[PDB]
Amino acid sequence: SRVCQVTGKRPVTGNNRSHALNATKRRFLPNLHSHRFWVESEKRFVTLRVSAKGMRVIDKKGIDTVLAELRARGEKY
Amino acid sequence: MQVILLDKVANLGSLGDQVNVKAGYARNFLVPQGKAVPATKKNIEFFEARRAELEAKLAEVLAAANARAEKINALETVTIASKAGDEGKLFGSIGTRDIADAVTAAGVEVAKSEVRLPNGVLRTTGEHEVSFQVHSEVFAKVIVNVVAE
Amino acid sequence: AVVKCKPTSPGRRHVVKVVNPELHKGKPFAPLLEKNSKSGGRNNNGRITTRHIGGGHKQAYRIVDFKRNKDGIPAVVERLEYDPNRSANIALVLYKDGERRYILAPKGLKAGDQIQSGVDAAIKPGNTLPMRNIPVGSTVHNVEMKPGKGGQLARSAGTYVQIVARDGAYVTLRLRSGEMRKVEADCRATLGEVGNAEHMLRVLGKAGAARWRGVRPTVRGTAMNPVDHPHGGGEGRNFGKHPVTPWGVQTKGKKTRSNKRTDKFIVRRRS
Amino acid sequence: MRHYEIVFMVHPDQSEQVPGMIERYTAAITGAEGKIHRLEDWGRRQLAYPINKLHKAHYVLMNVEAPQEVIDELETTFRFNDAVIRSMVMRTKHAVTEAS
RNA sequence: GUUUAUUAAAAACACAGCACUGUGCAAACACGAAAGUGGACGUAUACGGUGUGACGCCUGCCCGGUGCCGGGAGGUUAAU
Ligand SMILES: [Mg+2]
Ligand SMILES: [Mg+2]
Ligand SMILES: [Mg+2]
Ligand SMILES: [Mg+2]
Ligand SMILES: [Mg+2]
Ligand SMILES: [Mg+2]
Ligand SMILES: [Mg+2]
Ligand SMILES: [Mg+2]
Ligand SMILES: [Mg+2]
Ligand SMILES: [Mg+2]
Ligand SMILES: [Mg+2]
Ligand SMILES: [Mg+2]
Ligand SMILES: [Mg+2]
Ligand SMILES: [Mg+2]
Ligand SMILES: [Mg+2]
Ligand SMILES: [Mg+2]
Ligand SMILES: [Mg+2]
Ligand SMILES: [Mg+2]
Ligand SMILES: [Mg+2]
Ligand SMILES: [Mg+2]
Ligand SMILES: [Mg+2]
Ligand SMILES: [Mg+2]
Ligand SMILES: [Mg+2]
Ligand SMILES: [Mg+2]
Ligand SMILES: [Mg+2]
Ligand SMILES: [Mg+2]
Ligand SMILES: [Mg+2]
Ligand SMILES: [Mg+2]
Ligand SMILES: [Mg+2]
Ligand SMILES: [Mg+2]
Ligand SMILES: [Mg+2]
Ligand SMILES: [Mg+2]
Ligand SMILES: [Mg+2]
Ligand SMILES: [Mg+2]
Ligand SMILES: [Mg+2]
Ligand SMILES: [Mg+2]
Ligand SMILES: [Mg+2]
Ligand SMILES: [Mg+2]
Ligand SMILES: [Mg+2]
Ligand SMILES: [Mg+2]
Ligand SMILES: [Mg+2]
Ligand SMILES: [Mg+2]
Ligand SMILES: [Mg+2]
Ligand SMILES: [Mg+2]
Ligand SMILES: [Mg+2]
Repeated sequence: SRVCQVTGKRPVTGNNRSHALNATKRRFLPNLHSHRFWVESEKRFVTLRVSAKGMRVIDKKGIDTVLAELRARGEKY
Repeated sequence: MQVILLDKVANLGSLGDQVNVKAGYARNFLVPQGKAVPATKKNIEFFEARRAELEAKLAEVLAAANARAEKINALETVTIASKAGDEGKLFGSIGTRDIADAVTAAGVEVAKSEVRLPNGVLRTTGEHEVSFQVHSEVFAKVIVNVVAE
Repeated sequence: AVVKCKPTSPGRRHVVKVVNPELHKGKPFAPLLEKNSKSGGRNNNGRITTRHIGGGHKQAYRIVDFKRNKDGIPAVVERLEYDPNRSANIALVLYKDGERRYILAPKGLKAGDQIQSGVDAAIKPGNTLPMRNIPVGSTVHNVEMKPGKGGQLARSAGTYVQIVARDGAYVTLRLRSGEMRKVEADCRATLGEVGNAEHMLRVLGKAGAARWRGVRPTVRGTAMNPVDHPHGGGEGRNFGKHPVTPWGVQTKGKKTRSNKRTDKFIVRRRS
Repeated sequence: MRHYEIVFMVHPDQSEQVPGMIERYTAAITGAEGKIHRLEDWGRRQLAYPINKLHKAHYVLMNVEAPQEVIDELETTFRFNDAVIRSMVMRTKHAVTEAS
């Protein structure tokens, strides 16, 4: 499913308002990508499906710090 | 990004400088190869005392060891006596594997990824100058010779 | 030969048979045969994706060798056979070592002729080679687009690619469409022209000739009602709208090429 | 059986291979009965006009007796070979000597 | 040959053949939020769409309008 591994950004719903305010149901998908992250701890690459904003969190924190939080919830990578 | 640099970067960097770089260059190139590290408070402290004084020079003498690795084979020539066609036009193109194996079997113990080829895959029979990437600055000059059997 | 059928019954009248007197009269080599169950134009979801296909004669798949992996091993052509699954005919090649494989039969080929394949080999019809080894301005077929793959381009009866030019790693090919496509030089190409060139001159003759070939009737949009097709309705043969598919997209002059990643390989589009 | 007169021209950089190329084309014909009547390597001679965008081709005149099987087999080896820039093959009217 | 099971069997539909057109293969196209399937274990003498409708003799003039195709300077032009 279109879910970021890191943040948990799922696809939310909403309206697609026209100039005459015709509310047609749509949905906002998150900016997901299957990226490979080098983990310096175990000397390897780890493939994670993450949102573009997730990558910024992985750059803010440590990939190890994020993989610590990922394992706490009970997920795979 | 800040990014503290461990290795000597080609253009912008020069060992332990906190020069601004684009995140892609950090996470795709500088980090995974082990060339630089992100600089966020505690890393700067690891680089300040421990790495810069000791491990920078240990990383430097490894470049001298890499320069020594070129000096393992003093001959700097390899005579490939592979099978050939009717006067020139070789049977198969000499890839990096054959050169790497031929050099490793009796010369420098270098991996295949460092072995570059300036003049393509070498199909013409004759003398060919080949250069390896033992170090970023210092390049080798091995005189490969493809002979028709 | 291309033999016209005599008009003893209407439906026979117009029939033109491509009577090849060589094609083996008997059962094929079983080890390379396998089942090929018909889909009838439906998919995973069980829905007609591609229309106008369904029925026809039951037909087994012959495992044809497009890759030509046997390097430096001569091979005698044992007998030419009729492939029901393909336009071109096939040749039961018997390799010197022991193996037998089916290949597409080139034009100049008979039972007893020898074929070699691999890197060196000879420049002769049927012999597979890398395009780097093949001369410039030479007729080829069973051409790969990617090195080590099977064989994509020019497999249909009478079809052939011509090698126009080459600059090192790339080779410029002129395909039967007219398209000048650039491919990799390491790719292989079986020399010469694909046989059964008379295939094109057959004319079926009757409706049922299409039906036992696994084709169904194509109903014209204009005949249908407006609910079914964009062409529709009108009390007595009306039209008055621009030609379109069943799903609204304009046929009859409309560029549907939109790959964009392969566009670099195309030197010049067909004309 | 039939007398011939092959005159082929070779690319400048592959003029080193011509001593070799002569040894192969001699070996093909001399093995099959008919002898080579004259050997005359003209050498790197200037061209009147540029063939294949270059000057100075390496000419080689054979002049040889052979059967039709071998001479046509030799004719095919010129076309499937990038070294040889053009060639022609004349008819009989007996063997010859000298002239350039 | 098919068709309105249950008021229409026909001149309607189909049809072999004909043409224009799209499609270079991870094909166009179709089903499908997607994965993935058919197309096709096919590869332009193939495949999809549109029209016409065996065979014989043919198929004329118009590109102003509506579409499509190509050009790519100039004008106008969204987010930023
Ligand atoms: Mg959310
Ligand atoms: Mg939610
Ligand atoms: Mg909107
Ligand atoms: Mg509402
Ligand atoms: Mg993956
Ligand atoms: Mg940026
Ligand atoms: Mg039988
Ligand atoms: Mg299937
Ligand atoms: Mg199923
Ligand atoms: Mg169809
Ligand atoms: Mg035709
Ligand atoms: Mg036809
Ligand atoms: Mg039709
Ligand atoms: Mg109706
Ligand atoms: Mg509707
Ligand atoms: Mg429908
Ligand atoms: Mg409609
Ligand atoms: Mg009506
Ligand atoms: Mg009317
Ligand atoms: Mg009208
Ligand atoms: Mg419209
Ligand atoms: Mg429409
Ligand atoms: Mg046109
Ligand atoms: Mg019925
Ligand atoms: Mg009925
Ligand atoms: Mg009724
Ligand atoms: Mg009723
Ligand atoms: Mg009735
Ligand atoms: Mg006709
Ligand atoms: Mg047609
Ligand atoms: Mg869709
Ligand atoms: Mg299939
Ligand atoms: Mg009609
Ligand atoms: Mg009529
Ligand atoms: Mg009519
Ligand atoms: Mg006529
Ligand atoms: Mg008209
Ligand atoms: Mg007029
Ligand atoms: Mg106009
Ligand atoms: Mg336009
Ligand atoms: Mg221009
Ligand atoms: Mg402009
Ligand atoms: Mg402008
Ligand atoms: Mg403007
Ligand atoms: Mg403006």
